[PDB]
Amino acid sequence: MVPISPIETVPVKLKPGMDGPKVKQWPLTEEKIKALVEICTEMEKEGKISKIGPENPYNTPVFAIKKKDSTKWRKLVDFRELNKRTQDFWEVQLGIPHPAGLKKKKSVTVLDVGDAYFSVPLDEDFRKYTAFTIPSINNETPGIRYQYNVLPQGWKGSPAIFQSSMTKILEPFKKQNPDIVIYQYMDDLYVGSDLEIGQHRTKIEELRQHLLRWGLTTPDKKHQKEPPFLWMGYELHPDKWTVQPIVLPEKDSWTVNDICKLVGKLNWASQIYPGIKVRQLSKLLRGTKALTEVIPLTEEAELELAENREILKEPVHGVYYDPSKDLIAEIQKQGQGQWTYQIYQEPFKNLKTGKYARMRGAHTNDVKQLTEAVQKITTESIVIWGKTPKFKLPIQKETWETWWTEYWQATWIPEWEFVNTPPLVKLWYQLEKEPIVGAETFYVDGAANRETKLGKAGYVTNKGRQKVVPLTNTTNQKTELQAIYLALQDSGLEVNIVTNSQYALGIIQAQPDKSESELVNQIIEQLIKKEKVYLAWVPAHKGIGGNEQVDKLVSA
Amino acid sequence: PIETVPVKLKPGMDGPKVKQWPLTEEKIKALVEICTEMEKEGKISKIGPENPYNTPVFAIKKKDSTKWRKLVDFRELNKRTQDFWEVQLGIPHPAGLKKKKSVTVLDVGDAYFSVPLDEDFRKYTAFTIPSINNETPGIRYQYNVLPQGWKGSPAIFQSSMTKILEPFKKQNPDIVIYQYMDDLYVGSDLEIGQHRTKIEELRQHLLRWGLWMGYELHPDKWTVQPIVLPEKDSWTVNDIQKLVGKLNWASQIYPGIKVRQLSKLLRGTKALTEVIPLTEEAELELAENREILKEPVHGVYYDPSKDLIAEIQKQGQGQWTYQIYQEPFKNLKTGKYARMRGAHTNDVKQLTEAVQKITTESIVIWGKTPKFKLPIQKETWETWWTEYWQATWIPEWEFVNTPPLVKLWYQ
DNA sequence: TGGTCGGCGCCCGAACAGGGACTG
DNA sequence: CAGTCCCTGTTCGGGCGCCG
Ligand SMILES: Nc1ncnc2c1ncn2[C@H]1C[C@H](O)[C@@H](COP(=O)(O)OP(=O)(O)OP(=O)(O)O)O1
Ligand SMILES: OC[C@H]1O[C@@](CO)(O[C@H]2O[C@H](CO)[C@@H](O)[C@H](O)[C@H]2O)[C@@H](O)[C@@H]1O
Ligand SMILES: [Mg+2]
Ligand SMILES: [Mg+2]
Repeated sequence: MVPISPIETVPVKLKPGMDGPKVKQWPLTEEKIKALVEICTEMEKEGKISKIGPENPYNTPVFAIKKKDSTKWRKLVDFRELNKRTQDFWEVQLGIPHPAGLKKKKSVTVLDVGDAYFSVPLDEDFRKYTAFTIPSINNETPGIRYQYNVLPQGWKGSPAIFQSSMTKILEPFKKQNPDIVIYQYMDDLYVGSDLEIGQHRTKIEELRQHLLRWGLTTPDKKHQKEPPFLWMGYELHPDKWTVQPIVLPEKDSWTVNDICKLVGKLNWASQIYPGIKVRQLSKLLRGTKALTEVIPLTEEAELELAENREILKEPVHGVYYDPSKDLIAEIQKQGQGQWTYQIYQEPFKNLKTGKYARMRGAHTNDVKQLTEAVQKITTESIVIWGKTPKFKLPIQKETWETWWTEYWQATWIPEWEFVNTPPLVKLWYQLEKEPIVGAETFYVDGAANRETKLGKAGYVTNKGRQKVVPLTNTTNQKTELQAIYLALQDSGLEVNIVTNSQYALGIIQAQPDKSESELVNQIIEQLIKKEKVYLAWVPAHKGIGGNEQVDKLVSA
Repeated sequence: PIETVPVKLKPGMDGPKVKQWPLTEEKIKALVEICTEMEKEGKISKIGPENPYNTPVFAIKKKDSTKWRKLVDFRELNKRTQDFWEVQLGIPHPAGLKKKKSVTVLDVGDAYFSVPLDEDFRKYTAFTIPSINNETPGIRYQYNVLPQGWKGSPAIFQSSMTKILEPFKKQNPDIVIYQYMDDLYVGSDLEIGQHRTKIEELRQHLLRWGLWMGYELHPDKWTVQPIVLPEKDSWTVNDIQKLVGKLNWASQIYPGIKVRQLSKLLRGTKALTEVIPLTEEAELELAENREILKEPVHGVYYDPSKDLIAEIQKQGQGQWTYQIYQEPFKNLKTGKYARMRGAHTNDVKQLTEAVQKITTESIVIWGKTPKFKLPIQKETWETWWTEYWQATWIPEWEFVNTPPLVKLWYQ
């Protein structure tokens, strides 16, 4: 019985018919070797690591990196080949806690487990596969071979096993202390109570004893008795919280890798700082080859970046969650398919902010995008607070009623009220339900040759108006749109248009206000200028009326 | 200490791996309470991350119930067990159930908890319970008994179920009983009061074997929605153009449709609002057409091998149309739903109600659930559908976006 | 030096699905 | 009656940000 057992372990099979890793170690520089050898020798005395005779035919690389903001070093095993052959787990970490979720607490303690991975036993049968060979200052000295006795860093089963093991240990304490809040994220524990500060510390130490029984050690160095606490990248104060300060690179010449860091920082910032916009900065990253390549900033991404930095200039903060009061989400349209929102309970005291910029579809309008932002906010709220906020939306109640009742898809927004903050969201044009009396009727069609890419778009009308236009480098779809554009160009303020194009009718009936296609944008531009448009569809090649005549013209 | 029937997945198929979606605080609270009792009673037990299989879980309230019901989305598992509950231990379908004047549906799901489950299979019933704001990691469980909503549960329990049923069945030979997953469909031709009473008898009969159900269907009332052509004193060019397009599309279903004489009416290049008198030939062609649409399609018959497909269209003003079929244009049923819950205020609640009603009819008529083509955006449906779901099963669906060129189904 | 693991978020582009219209 | 080509929309894996 050379090694003792501390806490219940987790059976871990290999993927069937596969065997443990063998691969030679890295040419590690001696400077790193000094740090590694000292820590690794220490492990055996605890019982975390064990020596192995060459009976263990497994080799896996090893390396190390310094713990940030510390002199200590982190011991990390490149188990990429062992992961590949290790059984799959089901991750139990379903997301990240947000401070806006937290309720106000009288006393808050943040404590960190020490050597958390190294305090959890690895599976006994599985221990053999860990094996790695240590290196020396020269290549003369061989170095000892070691197998882990506990969870190691760089494996693919370590986080889930630790989180599940940690939860099992915590569960008895939380059952004895129903009124303590413990946010458990990896080894970081957030403990909050309404107990008075002296009584709270009694529970905190008592919890430390409970964790001690299972070999989990909470050092004083990471203990956080006094606010403001540092937790999950946030600064926690008794009544407010904020993100830990974010440094944005100042570079005069920007590479591709540069913009990525910038963008990713601004997304982290946008959870509290209102109105962050990344649209034009991300425009610089589309269709680029080298991560190293240098790229100049347009005057759009530059102007954007300027006001983005200025938003960060002033400190902002969020508040905590009061289950007694309602949740409220307000959304503003920011232009170019950009939307920002604020979630709050008391006016002007925000829980959090955010943005929805995703461009979805080749053709869309503001009402669809507003509906998308509402859904993203609703799901986000359910994660953080488990309920849907009341919505304040910059869209008239009648606009929304007109859209959803007439649309052919099921669509819905939860309980909401109108806020009169411009720019308001509206439908730019409305198609008539019935044909317009006394308006000219344009029968439109277009065709194109698959091989030549040549085509014609034209119309015929009841008054005798006619047009045919030749087109180059086109498609059948594009000429059917073109035909409609021609009828709109050449008509008065009220017009009936008859097409046989299902493609075109589907785009236009969804009332788009923006399109990737310039041709659709021009069609939109014309639709907005009309007083009345009636679009109707007939089947092609049925000998119908004007449709037959215009079909002959464009086919030629 | 009961024998456990062994179960296996379809060959070459691994277990379900489906992420748990976010849950509202009320549902999480209900699930934690339900699972605590189920663990105490040994129905489920906690499991580690070494199990690599997960199935989504959430809670529902059945119509008027007010009491939370745990519901597991086993669709992925059921697809990987499929051969088991069809090929081997399955149930035959009583063609007479749709003919009964009244059919009551009972939730016998609790019975399944009695029987235990094959130890080798329990790894596949894993489900994770989420926490608000991710305070805790996910609390994983697995099933030690026959789970509600799995398709092996009614098959494994069918031996036990028939013996419990058999005294009741002999006492009333006429009454018809069908079992689909957690549900028992009880169809009698009796008068209302006698029917309800016999259900109480079958309730007690279930009670002395170790649950109250009040959902009543009347499949004989169920009717269909014929394709209909408008009646007009006068016809404009637009009206005839709409009619020709509708008739031409309809001719993919009824091959006897003819548009020639109606097409003749639109030979020129005419203004849409111009009134067009009908000729005798068109009046007769239109008459013959309306008659044909009353008739059935030739050679439409259900095929047990093939899957059912359901299509739904939003017609506006609280009205919905659906078609059930297996082959394109060979429709086994077509219908309309109006004035459902959420009418004129919530499309998703109405679409949800529609999906449920259509699935119920398919279970009664054919003992299957169709795969739905849903007229909604994937993100809109997934955000809200669980909020309005009141059934213990969950059909398969996909999402479609068809703008409607012509209103064939509605008028 | 360059190098590990899991989670979540964004934005990207490529690879893939599928529905119509037209070509033989 | 297949087989393409358009065109659209989805999915998935890549990079970055953030947390252990
Ligand atoms: N860069 C990383 N690579 C792999 N695993 C990591 C990494 N960073 C953290 N982890 C994992 C392993 C750790 O056991 C666990 C917690 O990390 P952390 O608390 O910061 O240090 P630690 O608990 O190992 O030592 P200590 O608490 O004394 O600082 O999360
Ligand atoms: O809605 C699609 C979405 O649902 C998931 C899980 O909820 O898949 C489920 O629904 C599918 C369509 O009915 C089924 O085929 C599948 O088996 C079932 O798990 C997700 O996989 C998917 O993103
Ligand atoms: Mg630690
Ligand atoms: Mg044509």
